Amino acid sequence: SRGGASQYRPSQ
Amino acid sequence: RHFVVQFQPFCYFTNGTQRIRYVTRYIYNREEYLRFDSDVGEYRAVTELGRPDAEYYNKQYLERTRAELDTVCRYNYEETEVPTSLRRLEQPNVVISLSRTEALNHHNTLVCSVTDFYPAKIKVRWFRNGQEETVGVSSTQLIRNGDWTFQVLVMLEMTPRRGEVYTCHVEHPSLKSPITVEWRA
Amino acid sequence: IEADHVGSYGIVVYQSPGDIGQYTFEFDGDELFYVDLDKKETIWMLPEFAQLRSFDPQGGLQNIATGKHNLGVLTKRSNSTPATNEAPQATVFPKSPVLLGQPNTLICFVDNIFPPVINITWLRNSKSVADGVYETSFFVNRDYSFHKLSYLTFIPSDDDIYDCKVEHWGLEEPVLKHWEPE
Ligand SMILES: *[C@@H]1O[C@H](CO)[C@@H](O)[C@H](O)[C@H]1NC(C)=O
Ligand SMILES: *[C@@H]1O[C@H](CO)[C@@H](O)[C@H](O)[C@H]1NC(C)=O
Ligand SMILES: *[C@H]1O[C@H](CO)[C@@H](O)[C@H](O)[C@H]1NC(C)=O
Repeated sequence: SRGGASQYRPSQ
Repeated sequence: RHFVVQFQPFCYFTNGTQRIRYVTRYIYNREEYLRFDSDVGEYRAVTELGRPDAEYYNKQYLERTRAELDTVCRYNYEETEVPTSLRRLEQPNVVISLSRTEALNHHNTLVCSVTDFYPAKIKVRWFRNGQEETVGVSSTQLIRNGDWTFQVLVMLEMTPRRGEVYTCHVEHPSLKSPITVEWRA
Repeated sequence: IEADHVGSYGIVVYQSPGDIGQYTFEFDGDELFYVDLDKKETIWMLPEFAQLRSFDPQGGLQNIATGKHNLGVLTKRSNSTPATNEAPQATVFPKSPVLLGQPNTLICFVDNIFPPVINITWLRNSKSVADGVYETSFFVNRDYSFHKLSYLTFIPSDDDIYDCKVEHWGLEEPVLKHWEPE
């Protein structure tokens, strides 16, 4: 049902 | 002056959800520097700007990233695309026109305009009095209208002559039976 | 890279100055939606798709916040290297064959856009047109530049001239791609 996004990961 | 970052995630599908290749790019201005490739199953640096992040991402969320290849990619495909993008059908409109004003032996050019279809898969063929023209045919590359429809123009070099019938033949997944549009001298 | 399909679920672009960000979902090169950051709303290109699927705009805001975080963190790590401007490329063409009196749409394709900030407008008979205009978000390219499209609905007539006006830092003078019913 609910689409999912690809987490944009934060650096240091 | 201006500075930018870009995060471009790609779920590459092949034969349904079989050969799924989940990738994830990290960009600065117009240059990539970090990447998660399902094929390598791990992060790697593409340019200097990435060395400082490598080990960090692998330690912080690799278990989470690999996980998305199924909670994002595979899931979206089988859960959201299947009933939307992969189901969407738009029948092409097929019209024939002549580049120059009609005449009886002057060489002109028939143009078969095939528009507003989706998906991109299409086949267009020209026929003269019933047989496949295999000489002066040419066509534009498939054009993407940016609104979820495509168009393509297929030209035929010719010379109008009475009694002659030219047909533009078109097959598309949206079509139960092919489309044929005739044009006569 | 070859494939039968390609889905980009969560493209983030974050620029400065301006805190200018875009969040989009693409599938096979077409735009599923972009999230309106000011309205906190997922705007679908094909409204009917929203009946069979969804996306919490929260996702966009979060990922954009990361874009904010990574820009700068990356800007310094690069000794503040500025983005080199590119010169856009515009081409105009109609959605379907032109027939006098039959509503149609002019498409202005603008490629090689970098950075992702630009002005695309339409001129009818050399005078400004605001009504019947629509445009897409910035699509990603292979060379990491962008392309975008603007649409003008119009009624074909014998004596009519249209231009697509594009403005970019990359251009010294605003490019005008002119078009008329041939
Ligand atoms: C996958 O799709 C490609 C392109 O349609 C095709 O060549 C191949 O036979 C299909 N099957 C495989 C190998 O997964
Ligand atoms: C973009 O073009 C329009 C066309 O009239 C202009 O009014 C505007 O000032 C330009 N850029 C912006 C939004 O400042
Ligand atoms: C920029 O200068 C800093 C200062 O030492 C250096 O550490 C860094 O590697 C340089 N990066 C680039 C290529 O701008």
